[PDB]
Amino acid sequence: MQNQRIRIRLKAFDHRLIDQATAEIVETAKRTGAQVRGPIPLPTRKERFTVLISPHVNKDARDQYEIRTHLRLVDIVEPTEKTVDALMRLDLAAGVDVQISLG
Amino acid sequence: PRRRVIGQRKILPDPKFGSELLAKFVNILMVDGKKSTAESIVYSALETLAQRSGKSELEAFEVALENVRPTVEVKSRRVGGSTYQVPVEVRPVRRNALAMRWIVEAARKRGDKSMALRLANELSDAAENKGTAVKKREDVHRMAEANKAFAHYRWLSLRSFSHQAGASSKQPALGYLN
Amino acid sequence: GQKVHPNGIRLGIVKPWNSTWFANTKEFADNLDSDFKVRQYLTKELAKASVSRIVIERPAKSIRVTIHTARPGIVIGKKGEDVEKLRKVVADIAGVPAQINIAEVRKPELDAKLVADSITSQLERRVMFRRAMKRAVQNAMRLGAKGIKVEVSGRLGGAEIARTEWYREGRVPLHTLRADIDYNTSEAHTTYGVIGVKVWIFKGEILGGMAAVEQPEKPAAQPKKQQRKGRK
Amino acid sequence: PRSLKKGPFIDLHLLKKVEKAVESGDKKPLRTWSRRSTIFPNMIGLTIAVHNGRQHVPVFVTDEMVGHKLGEFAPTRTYRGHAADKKAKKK
Amino acid sequence: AENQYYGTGRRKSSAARVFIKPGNGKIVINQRSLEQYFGRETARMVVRQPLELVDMVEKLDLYITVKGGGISGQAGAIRHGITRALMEYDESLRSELRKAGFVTRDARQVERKKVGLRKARRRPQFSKR
Amino acid sequence: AKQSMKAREVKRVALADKYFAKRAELKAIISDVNASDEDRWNAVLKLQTLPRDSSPSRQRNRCRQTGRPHGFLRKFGLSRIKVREAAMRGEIPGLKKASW
RNA sequence: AGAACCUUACCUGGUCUUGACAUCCACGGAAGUUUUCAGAGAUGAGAAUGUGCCUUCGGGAACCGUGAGACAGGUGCUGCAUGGCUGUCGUCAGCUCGUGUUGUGAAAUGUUGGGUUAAGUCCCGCAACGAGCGCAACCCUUAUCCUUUGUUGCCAGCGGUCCGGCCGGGAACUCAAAGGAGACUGCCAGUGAUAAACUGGAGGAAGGUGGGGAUGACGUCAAGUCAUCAUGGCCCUUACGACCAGGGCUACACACGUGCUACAAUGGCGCAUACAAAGAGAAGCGACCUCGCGAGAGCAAGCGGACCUCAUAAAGUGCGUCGUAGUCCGGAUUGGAGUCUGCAACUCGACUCCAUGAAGUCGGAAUCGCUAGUAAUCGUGGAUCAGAAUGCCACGGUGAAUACGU
Repeated sequence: MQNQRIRIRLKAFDHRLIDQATAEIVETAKRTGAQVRGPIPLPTRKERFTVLISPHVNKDARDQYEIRTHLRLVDIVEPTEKTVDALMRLDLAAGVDVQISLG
Repeated sequence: PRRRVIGQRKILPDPKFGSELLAKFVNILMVDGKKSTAESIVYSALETLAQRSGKSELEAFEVALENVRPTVEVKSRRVGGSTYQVPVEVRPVRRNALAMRWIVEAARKRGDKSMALRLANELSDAAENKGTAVKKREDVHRMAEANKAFAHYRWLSLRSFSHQAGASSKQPALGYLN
Repeated sequence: GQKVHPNGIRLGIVKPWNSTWFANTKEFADNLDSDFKVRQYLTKELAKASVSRIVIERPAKSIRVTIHTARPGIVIGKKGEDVEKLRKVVADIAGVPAQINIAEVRKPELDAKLVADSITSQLERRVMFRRAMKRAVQNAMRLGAKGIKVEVSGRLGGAEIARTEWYREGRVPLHTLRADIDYNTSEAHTTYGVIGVKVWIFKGEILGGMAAVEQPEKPAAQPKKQQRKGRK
Repeated sequence: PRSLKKGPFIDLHLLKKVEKAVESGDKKPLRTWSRRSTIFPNMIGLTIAVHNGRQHVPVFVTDEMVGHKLGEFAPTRTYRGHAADKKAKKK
Repeated sequence: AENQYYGTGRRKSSAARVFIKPGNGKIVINQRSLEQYFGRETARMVVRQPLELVDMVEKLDLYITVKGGGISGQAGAIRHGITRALMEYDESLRSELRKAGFVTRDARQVERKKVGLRKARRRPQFSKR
Repeated sequence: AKQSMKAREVKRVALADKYFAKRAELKAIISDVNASDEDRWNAVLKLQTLPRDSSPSRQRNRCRQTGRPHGFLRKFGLSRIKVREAAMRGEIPGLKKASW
């Protein structure tokens, strides 16, 4: 199997927003470089919460809230520096935070 | 009550022999959800039975399931100042299961040094109609011949019946005006 | 007094959230509490305008306020000193420098908080309420929408008993997941204490004001998409 | 079992009380809030009045009680016996 | 006609991948022997159970890949993957196997642990008075 | 609700930095197994009494908005009731009612 | 939702009153940080680092100590004085708006009937006409399955090879996140007043709004919160405020509600043996490491989590072994030692582990959820999270009797 050269990771709470933001980065990479791949789905995280539904008592009725978190990876097999230059330059989003740092 | 007709599950042949009549037996042999043990108890019992008579491993199991089978049941549905009992002839799915329950109900008290032996002894016995659940049969049919007396809030039901194209006589059965 | 809150299950599809930003778990509380402080202290300044929603958004190295209004000019004030003062304090609260835009104004007469300020004014001002509930309803159905519910409480006329009253007319769905649909519960004070109106208004069962993204994954991005399938 | 883990405790509060107390050998009972504090050689022969939350209770400090805390000699909770239910209070 | 016909072997949200071909009667499980995958397990007579049922021990060569589930269960899916894969020796093959249940996926689907309840349906117990 | 537990918390965070910073690493150095016949000397561990309110064991924080104790949730900086008021109106990003 | 102090309301002990926290003034100090000593700690006194901001260059704010006011502060009282919010009935299967007509009117009618259902769903029909609410639906999710990606994913075949995608390489294959597809009593047959619909047929994973969730009428019950918070009436404001500490609900004569696990052999003992899902790890966890019976210790590559780790998932299987004797089940207690988070483990904290070893053999009165991925049962992770889960939330293992009949 392959070894990970570099990690670009996209983190969002809205599922349609991330699918669109990776597809546009992927477009920018084929237009501004030569060595791209189609976006890896990567498994989604979900945090579980429980709270009351009344101010006081009523044990039976309760409430459950969810918050979902979506992860896309792209995994461009080689970004040209000119690809990385366009990525960080055309950023403007709020539903997603794009990560270009490595670790 | 109940608006429309509602269905029943269907058991799909077990993973270690390929029988529906065995996959339903192992389902009542289950204690603490553990059918995958109840399988291990059936096949280890069945093989001990198989030394006792070699013509089939299922010999003494298959005839137990005919001989201790109740054919009749007694039902209960309170009326006012009275509880009563009202007999019904029982449907085959519960004829079969009562007998499966009773073979295993008797086995878990047999005290033998392995459960595969406990279940194998009570089957060799209930096959010949000598065992523990011949009595369980006997009682359940006695009640069904004895309780033919009773009807559901009877004194008014007996006119209500006679005009609903019922008989001039007390019907000893559930949920009818009698 | 029943039901899980009617707009709350709608928050994942065709209704926007009231705030949209992301912080990677450990800083999510620090960002949520600042997102509250900008809500609380900024609206204090625009007290004299009329406003339907407040929408706070955080890109890298920036905080963007969207505000939704009864008219476009109402927040700007004389010669932009006012809107700079708003941005001044959004920059002071937030760990970043600030942008503010006024949105496009669309159905401001049928919007959740602006229709309910119009109705709460009658009870606030201690008018007889002999005809009010009907004139509220007459004007919502005369300016638009497809159905309305109003429920008014806070001891109408000054009462020393619990005293509620209500009005529904047209179509008002409650267990619907699709389209935005506008609900507001007002809180307001008068001489005898706090009064409040619960207002559902229903504009349409299909609304395009938030809609799913233009493409699926499969047609989007690069023309030559197939892999080498090994061969480093 | 439970322990005092690994570090050194002399307690700040008994260090400063004890230093002035030792100089006379002994003086009138030392007004103590320190129920956290263990019993020590430096404290042998002092009379330590131990706040229980309601009032100070005198603990006489002596060699046989050094495996112990001040808060063990001084009580907290009340036990209703079952010869017959407790009719009366104890202070 | 294809190099190996393939079955998807669905039982209880676990998938038995099963590549069937003509050969000499052999079984391969996760690229190793039976003693390796199903070490001291009843699971070895499980996987033999669909091969006896249609009388094909000495005619299928097999390559088997399986993930998830409990071990007696992984085999129980392979018991469905072996009959899944078989469909085309004859036109009625799939009709008769579907009537016996050995193509048919376990149509029951998970129920989520529910809000306000101690399980999926388990409501609190109270005598409260 | 009450102001006194919230006041306690407000006064505590300045006493965490002031008392606690200099004692931060001090448990591993002076006490535990690294203090085998090194340090383990009484005179620098009588000085953790000043940090006694400032102690990691009272760094329980509770709600950040009000300082109000009990039933807290660190991820919002809120609690059951105060999470619910903001979820109801959509004031929290990505947070909605659950179905699957 | 994680009770030594904190938390904590309660109670007592020290100590001040603009006061924990904001603006404003008066006076010393910059705040921030480090430090000796008295004092329980609060607090106070002195010390050294720094001497910022503005400037009527006095002096002040900022923030801290002191002081006074305007004022801040109140789990302060009242839930027939309230607002905001939610619970009951009940998935009852009904309730209402607009309008006419019949009666003098309160009010009926529709909202009632026949047939049918999850349904005010649908065929028929009368003064009910027109229409909305609950339900029905869109909706998310799941299941195959259509579809694109092809990694930290996969691997019929091929290579190093323990046969692990770790890697040369390979796309038959799940598989992951996303567009979602399919199922409508629409087809065909039987039944049913044409009929909704129930059942049967057939392909498909699945025929009966496919499984699961979302999902809750007007609203009485004067149900409950002034303790999320809004808040009038309305009281203290040297306090129904505040710093600091200790003590408590975790008490003991007991009963009771709940959950757990057990009372066996379906198991447990020893040895050998197998595969999870989902999520957590940015303040944090963490392979190898050397020490340690373990817990843990102290070092640390590494990480961003489909790569590494929590985690050995357990129950279940193999073999040999056990007989009602509270044991070969069950293993609680307690002595004792090692370890941990913290000035500080005593009542009231955690963990490992050695030795001995009880109650309990399914339990009176009482007493509840369930229609099937349910119920039952087994383990896991997470939310919370100083230190502590039997609980809650979700997940996967293994997975039940029957629903005639009103």
